[PDB]
Amino acid sequence: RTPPSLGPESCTTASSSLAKD
Amino acid sequence: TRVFKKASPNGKLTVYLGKRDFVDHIDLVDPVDGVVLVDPEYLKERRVYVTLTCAFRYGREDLDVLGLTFRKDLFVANVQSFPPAPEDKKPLTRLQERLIKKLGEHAYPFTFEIPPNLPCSVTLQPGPEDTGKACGVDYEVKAFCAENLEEKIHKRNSVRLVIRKVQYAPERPGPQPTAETTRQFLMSDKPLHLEASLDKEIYYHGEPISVNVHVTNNTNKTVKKIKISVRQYADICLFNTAQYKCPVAMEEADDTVAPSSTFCKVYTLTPFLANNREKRGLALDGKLKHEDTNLASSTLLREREILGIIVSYKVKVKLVVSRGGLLGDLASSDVAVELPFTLMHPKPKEEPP
Ligand SMILES: [Cl-]
Repeated sequence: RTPPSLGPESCTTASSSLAKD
Repeated sequence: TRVFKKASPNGKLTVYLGKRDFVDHIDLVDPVDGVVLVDPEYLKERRVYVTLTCAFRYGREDLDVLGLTFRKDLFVANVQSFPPAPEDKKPLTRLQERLIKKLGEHAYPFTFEIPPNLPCSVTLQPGPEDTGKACGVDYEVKAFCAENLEEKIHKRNSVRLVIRKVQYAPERPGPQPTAETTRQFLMSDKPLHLEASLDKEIYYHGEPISVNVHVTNNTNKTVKKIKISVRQYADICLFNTAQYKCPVAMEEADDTVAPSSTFCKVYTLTPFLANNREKRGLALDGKLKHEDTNLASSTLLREREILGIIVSYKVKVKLVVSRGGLLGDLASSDVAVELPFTLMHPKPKEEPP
């Protein structure tokens, strides 16, 4: 069937460093 | 600079991306390049996949289950990041090689190419009592661990990140939107002329729109009222096709044009969301979660039918004309005109939202 979902469970989207080149 | 990252509940998988918004330049879309860091301490499944999904999310009208939604795929693309495909030999993006340099050998790249003619990220406005995910068209990167593509994905062995496909206003303004119409009535020999124009073709969100209106009334009838409106046209081509025209701004001027006289006035309208919150289903720019977004930007097409939601805007200028006379009130005498325009965000000179 069509994938069901029950919206309001996931980790909060994070953010990391990235050096220049 | 910075990057986005998101980990699976069990930490075994961590997706890294350079940005969330990918610009559709009509001819090409920004590629979705990133990496997946796999923790060997928790990995056993022996195969990590990444999937790009363009989906239409919706609630069922016949079900009384709060928060229940469904996602129908319109476009699915897959890449086997782990282990590296025996056949596939592809060059890395600079972002990817930097990410590999930072994370190490355990980071495996993924790169999706978004083909043209795909729907942009559009969210339909929810009602006051909606608790589920935002409905409409959205993009999603899902990285997961499995034996094969048949395997039922454990949510803990996976991680999803919502992404948006966006478009910005063209650098060069189109021709000035003008439109005219001439109505000749039964009992009259002289016609009723309506001319209208906008100050320009491209508007930004929250910007005023100026409608120059010129009426030449050489008839016996009388213009009783002038109705100006900014209307959102939405074409929704999915399972079947639906369409609507929803006024997002309007003004009803009691401006009268007497018989055998002319009239000229500039009306100024600004489309905004605050006075349109009751209009469920209204097209808005794609949401990451449930944060506020503006009235959906115009869709820019190239050169047939496209999946998803295609948005456009028109200004309607309508003259309400008196009736009576020979045919009484049976025959309408109203006179309208329409002026298409573009409603988009300026191309970001600096950073994405
Ligand atoms: Cl277009």
